[PDB]
Amino acid sequence: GLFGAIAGFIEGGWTGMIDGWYGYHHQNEQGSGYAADQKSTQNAIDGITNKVNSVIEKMNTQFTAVGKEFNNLERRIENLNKKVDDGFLDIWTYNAELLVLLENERTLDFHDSNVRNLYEKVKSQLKNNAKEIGNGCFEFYHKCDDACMESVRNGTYDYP
Amino acid sequence: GLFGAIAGFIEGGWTGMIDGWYGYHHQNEQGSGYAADQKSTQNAIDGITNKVNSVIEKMNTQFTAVGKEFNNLERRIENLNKKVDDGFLDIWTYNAELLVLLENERTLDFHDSNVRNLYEKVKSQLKNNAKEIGNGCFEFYHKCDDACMESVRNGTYDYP
Amino acid sequence: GLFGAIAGFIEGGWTGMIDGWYGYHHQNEQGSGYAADQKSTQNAIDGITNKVNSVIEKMNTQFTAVGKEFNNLERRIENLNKKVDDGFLDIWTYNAELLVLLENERTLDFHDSNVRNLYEKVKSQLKNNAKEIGNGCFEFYHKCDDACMESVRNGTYDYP
Amino acid sequence: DTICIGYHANNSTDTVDTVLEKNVTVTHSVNLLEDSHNGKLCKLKGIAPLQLGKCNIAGWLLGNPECDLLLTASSWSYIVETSNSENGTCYPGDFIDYEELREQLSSVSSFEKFEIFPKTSSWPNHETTKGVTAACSYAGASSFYRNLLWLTKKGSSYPKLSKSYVNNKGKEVLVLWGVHHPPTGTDQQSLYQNADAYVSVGSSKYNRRFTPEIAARPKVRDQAGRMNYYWTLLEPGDTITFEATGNLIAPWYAFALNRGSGSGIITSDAPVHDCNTKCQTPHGAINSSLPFQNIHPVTIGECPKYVRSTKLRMATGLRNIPAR
Amino acid sequence: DTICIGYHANNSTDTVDTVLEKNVTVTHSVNLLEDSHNGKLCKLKGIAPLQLGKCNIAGWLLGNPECDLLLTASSWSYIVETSNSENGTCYPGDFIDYEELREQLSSVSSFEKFEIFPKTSSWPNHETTKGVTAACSYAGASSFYRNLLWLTKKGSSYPKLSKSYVNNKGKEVLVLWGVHHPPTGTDQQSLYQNADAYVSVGSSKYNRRFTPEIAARPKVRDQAGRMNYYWTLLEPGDTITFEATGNLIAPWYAFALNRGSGSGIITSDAPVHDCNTKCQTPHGAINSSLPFQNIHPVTIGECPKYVRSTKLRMATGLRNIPAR
Amino acid sequence: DTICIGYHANNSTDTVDTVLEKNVTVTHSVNLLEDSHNGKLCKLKGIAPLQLGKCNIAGWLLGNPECDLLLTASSWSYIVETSNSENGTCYPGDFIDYEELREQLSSVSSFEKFEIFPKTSSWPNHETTKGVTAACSYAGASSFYRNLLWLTKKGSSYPKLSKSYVNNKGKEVLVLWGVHHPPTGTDQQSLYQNADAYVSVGSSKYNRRFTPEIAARPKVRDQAGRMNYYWTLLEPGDTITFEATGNLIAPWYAFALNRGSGSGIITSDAPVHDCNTKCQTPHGAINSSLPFQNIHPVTIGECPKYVRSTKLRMATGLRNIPAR
Ligand SMILES: CC(=O)N[C@@H]1[C@@H](O)[C@H](O)[C@@H](CO)O[C@@H]1O
Ligand SMILES: CC(=O)N[C@@H]1[C@@H](O)[C@H](O)[C@@H](CO)O[C@@H]1O
Ligand SMILES: CC(=O)N[C@@H]1[C@@H](O)[C@H](O)[C@@H](CO)O[C@@H]1O
Ligand SMILES: CC(=O)N[C@@H]1[C@@H](O)[C@H](O)[C@@H](CO)O[C@@H]1O
Ligand SMILES: CC(=O)N[C@@H]1[C@@H](O)[C@H](O)[C@@H](CO)O[C@@H]1O
Ligand SMILES: CC(=O)N[C@@H]1[C@@H](O)[C@H](O)[C@@H](CO)O[C@@H]1O
Ligand SMILES: CC(=O)N[C@@H]1[C@@H](O)[C@H](O)[C@@H](CO)O[C@@H]1O
Ligand SMILES: CC(=O)N[C@@H]1[C@@H](O)[C@H](O)[C@@H](CO)O[C@@H]1O
Ligand SMILES: CC(=O)N[C@@H]1[C@@H](O)[C@H](O)[C@@H](CO)O[C@@H]1O
Ligand SMILES: CC(=O)N[C@@H]1[C@@H](O)[C@H](O)[C@@H](CO)O[C@H]1O
Ligand SMILES: CC(=O)N[C@@H]1[C@@H](O)[C@H](O)[C@@H](CO)O[C@H]1O
Repeated sequence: GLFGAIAGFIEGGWTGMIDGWYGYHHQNEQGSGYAADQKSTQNAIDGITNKVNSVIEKMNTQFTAVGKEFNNLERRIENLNKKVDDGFLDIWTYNAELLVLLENERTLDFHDSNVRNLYEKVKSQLKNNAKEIGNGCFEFYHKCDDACMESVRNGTYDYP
Repeated sequence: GLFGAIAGFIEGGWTGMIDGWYGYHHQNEQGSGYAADQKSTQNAIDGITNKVNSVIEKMNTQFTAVGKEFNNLERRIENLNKKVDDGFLDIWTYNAELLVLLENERTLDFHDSNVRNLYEKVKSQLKNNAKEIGNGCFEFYHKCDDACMESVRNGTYDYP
Repeated sequence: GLFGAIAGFIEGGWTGMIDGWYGYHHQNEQGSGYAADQKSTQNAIDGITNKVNSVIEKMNTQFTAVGKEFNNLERRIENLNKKVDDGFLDIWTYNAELLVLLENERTLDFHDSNVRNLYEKVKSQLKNNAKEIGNGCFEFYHKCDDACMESVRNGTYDYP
Repeated sequence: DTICIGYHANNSTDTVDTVLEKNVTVTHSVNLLEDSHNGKLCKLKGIAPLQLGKCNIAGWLLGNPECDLLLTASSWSYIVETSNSENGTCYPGDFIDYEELREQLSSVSSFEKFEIFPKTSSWPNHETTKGVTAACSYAGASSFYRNLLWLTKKGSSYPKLSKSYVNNKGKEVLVLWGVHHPPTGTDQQSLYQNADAYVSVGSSKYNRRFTPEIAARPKVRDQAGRMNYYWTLLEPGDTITFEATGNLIAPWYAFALNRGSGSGIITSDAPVHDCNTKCQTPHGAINSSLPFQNIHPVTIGECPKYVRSTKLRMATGLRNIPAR
Repeated sequence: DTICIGYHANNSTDTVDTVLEKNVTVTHSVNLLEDSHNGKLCKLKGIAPLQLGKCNIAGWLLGNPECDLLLTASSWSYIVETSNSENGTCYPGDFIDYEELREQLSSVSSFEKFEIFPKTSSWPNHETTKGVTAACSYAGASSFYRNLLWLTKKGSSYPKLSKSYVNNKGKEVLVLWGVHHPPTGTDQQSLYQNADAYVSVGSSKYNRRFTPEIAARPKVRDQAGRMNYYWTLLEPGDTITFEATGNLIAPWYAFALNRGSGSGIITSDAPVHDCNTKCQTPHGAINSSLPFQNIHPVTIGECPKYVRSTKLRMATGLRNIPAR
Repeated sequence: DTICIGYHANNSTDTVDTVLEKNVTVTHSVNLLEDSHNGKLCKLKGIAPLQLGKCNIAGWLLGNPECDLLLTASSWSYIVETSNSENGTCYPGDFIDYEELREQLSSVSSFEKFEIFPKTSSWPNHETTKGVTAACSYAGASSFYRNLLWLTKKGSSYPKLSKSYVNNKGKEVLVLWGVHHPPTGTDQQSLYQNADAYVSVGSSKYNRRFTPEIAARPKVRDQAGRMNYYWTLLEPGDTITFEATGNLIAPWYAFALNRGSGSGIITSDAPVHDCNTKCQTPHGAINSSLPFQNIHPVTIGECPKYVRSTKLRMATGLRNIPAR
């Protein structure tokens, strides 16, 4: 991962969480659970959606295109027409395949960055009130409840 | 922001600072103010400038290009010529529009990265002598003067 | 550096280390030395190799392509053929030059990211048992031997 | 008490490629490549295509005997030839600028067939009937094209004919005609009398004169003789004027053309059905909103961009790590 | 005491687009798309263009009556036709390989007009004057082309003429001529006498022979007769040789051509002015250093790349967040 | 005790470019641009090319005297003309559809030359010998093409000849022939007798008739006369049939063609050697596995993509910072 988060310091994904792409776990007395962050997940969605629409836009749809015929004394011209058709075909194929290849790389890194950014958005909130363990989990010092967990997965919290 | 800085952990910009793109604030007894970092700002400028020149280079200027005429028995040839002209036109338009779209994304992220890098260049200097608050501001412990602020926005400082 | 590591907070490279691209130094009683990290270096290699092969794949090799001849009354057709040949040539040249330019930028940043990620993979292991100095070096508190250094450049270590 | 930051994941098995790594499984993705089709030749905007079946453009327009089915047609969305469209020029010869005629037809959406020179009316002094051959037989007997008339001497009396037509249709008129080239000087006699006759067509932009080139040529469909076919588009107002003294296969029926765009000629052996589509190809009709397709470069309507790719999948979700 | 790290920002309202988001306001940016122009046909490198106004390439070169203004021209930067450039071939007929002639002219920057075959000198035994028609009238009376001479029988005496010319100019010589086709055999008599005459032009690379094709054709500008125009480029040293016995509209004036590059023919109704530019288009002249333009695909000089884009703005500064 | 994290570095001096910065030194990189070559015209898949040297396609096929070396050739990998390939049509005239013939030859890998119409056998009643000119001299004396036969009247007795040939080779047969055009009516007499003769070639798809066009034309190689050359590909089974009464330069030798792909004609003055390659260009042979080359756009075999670039270096290693 270009950003070290996904398949990185956060080893794997939660087949459990199904509200979005990025979220929180939480293990308070009252019980456990999973909760996706709308803020994050919605932005990623809007972006990706915009990307896919932009890629389809640049590719104008093709209109009528039928062949042409040539007599046995129009060989040069016949081949010129052949050269043109094949040439354009090579280029479009190249453009289409490459754009996808390049943009795929960019998309995966986008997510990696998004995940890493959320982590450090939480980490800067807690600070002392908890300690960094592993797999991007924090361990509370002042043991907080469900009413508190909601101030974390919200940005409110407050307690330097 | 791919790097979480701009429009990220540093919520907004300073309509005040007008010496460059990236700089420092500073609030010492002697008074406040704004000061852009030449080091940073000049590099970003050199890069961006180089980018814009490179994009314009790949687009060779167009020389004379006039139409051609065909009689009422040269329809196939007339359309072949038409197919060629339109084909090249589609491709260039696609290339131009896409390069700009893709490079714009890259430019905005460049700045975001530049900002984030400056922050951590300062943060590693101070360390204990100040504490991280919010919006990328540090609060001094050993309260320093204007003569000291200039060792910060310089890289000198020194005081583990 | 987009990731602030190479030619960044780690000022320069080790002309010494010759086992890979990324590695460790280490200065234990028993003596000094250099050691590249296979894990890192091998992945970067596999990626870069895959990239270069992918770029060469999209460029199908050119087969037979000879000129054509036209009599002094086939000028329009002669120029149409001329326009086609030059047109395709401009595009391929543009595509080739641009792909390399853009991918080069991406490669250098890849390495920068790789280096930065290794640093923070080590930093999260040590923690208290050592302190961050400069140029990405850590100074041990519990002074460890060669048998221990191998638990660092391995990920084992263990000692919160 | 703890809290963890993580990312979605699932059972998805879809894979995409990247410049750095191949076959990476992701949580979500979209396909951009259309590769499925109808398998049938459909209608475009309500109108159905025009099958020529055993006939080709030449047969159809000229009126070859076997192409009587087509006689009633007047409008289509696109013309269709097949692997056995060999019924055209039944009497050996040449069709001058045939390819250019086809190119013209590609922008014609409909026409009005009309007897320009009535068989029994425009030809006194000259004998209409008895202008048939075995080369273009019908039911077993000999015959000829339904749009062209073979004028032969009326009792060793082939006077100098001169007929004309004025284009009063507000459209373009397609006029077709031919010129015969008998094998032996003897036949020239028995057909148009005059040993050295000539044919001369002319209008405002058209002007050309023909002369019989009698000779000895191999037999084609039991014929050592030949016949060249010609055509031209008569403009609105202009007048075309034939003037011959023998050998003139005369214009009997002509067409007033309606220029439409986005039409064309295609070769396909796919079945025609009562199906409507927005995109047709020789392999069948396509119904997709995807940006590309790898079905066929030949297209009619509004289709995806043809491409040689086998796979085009774009990632949307993230790297899928189940780690179950 | 504190210190903060931040980034510039301002009142800028310029917006750019990205693959992930549209309409993002930035602090600084540059436009790469030129869309403004002169509105006038200017000079390129000092030299001005050549207006044909009511005339077309055919008229100009042939010498049609109405195109006397052009008679004095010798050099230009580019040729200009308009929406009413219909004064060319005044006497009905065909201009063989006309399009190819235009293509040739596109690489000609200047020439020297010269009477190749002096009217009163090169034509004894044959009568020069009295070769005019109403089709090409002037001031009200009948007339003819200023570069071509209509030779008619000198008192029922049309001997076999044979004139020649040697290219001693060090350049290429453009030779134009015609061939007349009277409507009735009667007229052939009254014009060149000999019932069956012929015309034969020839040089080193050129060789062709013409024969009158008398017939009946509709009236065009009150004419049932026709006249075909021809041309060829005579190489340095070679010799062209006409030999006719009637029907030869003879070469009176020819041109020695100067090949220049980057010139061409364009169609525009934009006013010509005393303005100099480096890039001209049918809509007007352009003066930019931007890489692209969406004004017109037709170009003369050194211009930006034509493109269909509406907007091409490239960010340079950063995301502009005033947060005032 | 300490430990540091760092990255490789070395003495490498290779530099690459990026969009943000130029000339950056990296530790490792690869060149993608091939710019070196053989300097010689080599063999492709064992077979060697066919040099025409002082001859051109016309000379070779027609059998021009000076091109006797080529007489023995039958197979090649690609045809080669040079800067002095001017030995072709020795007797002035025209080679109808010459360019199209060359295009045809570009897909011919080998053929079988065979006397289609034996000089002493197929021509009684007509005189074979004495059909030579100074225009096509040899050793000093006058001569003619080795594949074409010049038939002249056998003692003021030029009967109407009619010869035919059937294509029984299973391949395509290339038939070449000519038509003479004497300068003065007097010569027509002395050569083929009959004042007004004619030539008529014909087959299944071919049909054309020629007539002498006697006149006065400048001297070329001391000749005011002309000679037009013709050709056509006779299909398997079909029959070609000549029928003339004078002026027919007859077919003596023909070729059965073998269609191969990926061959072609090129112009080069590079030396031919006993060298084998997979990629040949007019400048020399190339041997690379790189994706691009900037040597020459003309190619034969399997080569890199031609491009105008001067440099194409792709980084693999990282920014090289020795900091020694
Ligand atoms: C996004 C939202 O609904 N905000 C509130 C937040 O202000 C509050 O602190 C928290 C706990 O009571 O509940 C909700 O999360
Ligand atoms: C990757 C590897 O070599 N693993 C070993 C580990 O199993 C062992 O505990 C340690 C010390 O014995 O050395 C290495 O870290
Ligand atoms: C009238 C005409 O030309 N139609 C021919 C027919 O004569 C022939 O038997 C058949 C088989 O090739 O092809 C076409 O149907
Ligand atoms: C129906 C008719 O006229 N017979 C011919 C036949 O002789 C020929 O073999 C076949 C293929 O060319 O076409 C037609 O079927
Ligand atoms: C639209 C707006 O905010 N007005 C000001 C303008 O008055 C001033 O000249 C410029 C630079 O000083 O900044 C802004 O454009
Ligand atoms: C400055 C400009 O280009 N105007 C657009 C406006 O047309 C559009 O509706 C809006 C949201 O898409 O963004 C911008 O305000
Ligand atoms: C000299 C000549 O060719 N005459 C015509 C003139 O009669 C006509 O009115 C004009 C435009 O219609 O074109 C030409 O000038
Ligand atoms: C003119 C040009 O191409 N610039 C560079 C130059 O800056 C650099 O110092 C040199 C060595 O790397 O290579 C090129 O000369
Ligand atoms: C047989 C023939 O065509 N003779 C000419 C010869 O006179 C001339 O010198 C040479 C090069 O110009 O070309 C041909 O060999
Ligand atoms: C009178 C004459 O000269 N003939 C036409 C005339 O029909 C037309 O009205 C005029 C003005 O456009 O142009 C001329 O060519
Ligand atoms: C063609 C035009 O009007 N463009 C002007 C040019 O005339 C002038 O010489 C130049 C000097 O700065 O500035 C350009 O913008």
